[PDB]
Amino acid sequence: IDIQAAAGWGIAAAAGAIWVVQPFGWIK
Amino acid sequence: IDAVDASTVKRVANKYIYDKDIAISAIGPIQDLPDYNKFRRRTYWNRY
Amino acid sequence: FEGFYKLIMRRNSVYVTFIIAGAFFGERAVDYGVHKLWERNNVGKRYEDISVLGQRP
Repeated sequence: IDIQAAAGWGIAAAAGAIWVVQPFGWIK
Repeated sequence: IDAVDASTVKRVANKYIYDKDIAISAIGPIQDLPDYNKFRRRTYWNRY
Repeated sequence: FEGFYKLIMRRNSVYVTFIIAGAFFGERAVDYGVHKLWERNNVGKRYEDISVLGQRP
């Protein structure tokens, strides 16, 4: 519940970073 | 009884408690008792 | 199906990820749809529809 929640919020934060900043082209 | 371990309790609690409807029966000086929406919201934790 | 479904309503972190993904895709889908209807309603009036585009003299 502590590591699962940590990975879940870490995924939410990473998706949010990809959503606010949209660097579609920086995948090089 | 011995079969009910920590994983069992969490599984059963998620089936019967988590984000479930509740019934309330109160009597007396109960103006300070939280309303149905407050009890309803407290059936899940949004930090998980 | 059920796996993602069950995760969405049981963990708020998955639900917040679901909201972000739905906001991202729903926004792009509307912007794509709005621009398609803008193009259908303005046939011939675009900069790329100018016949003499490229010959100033």
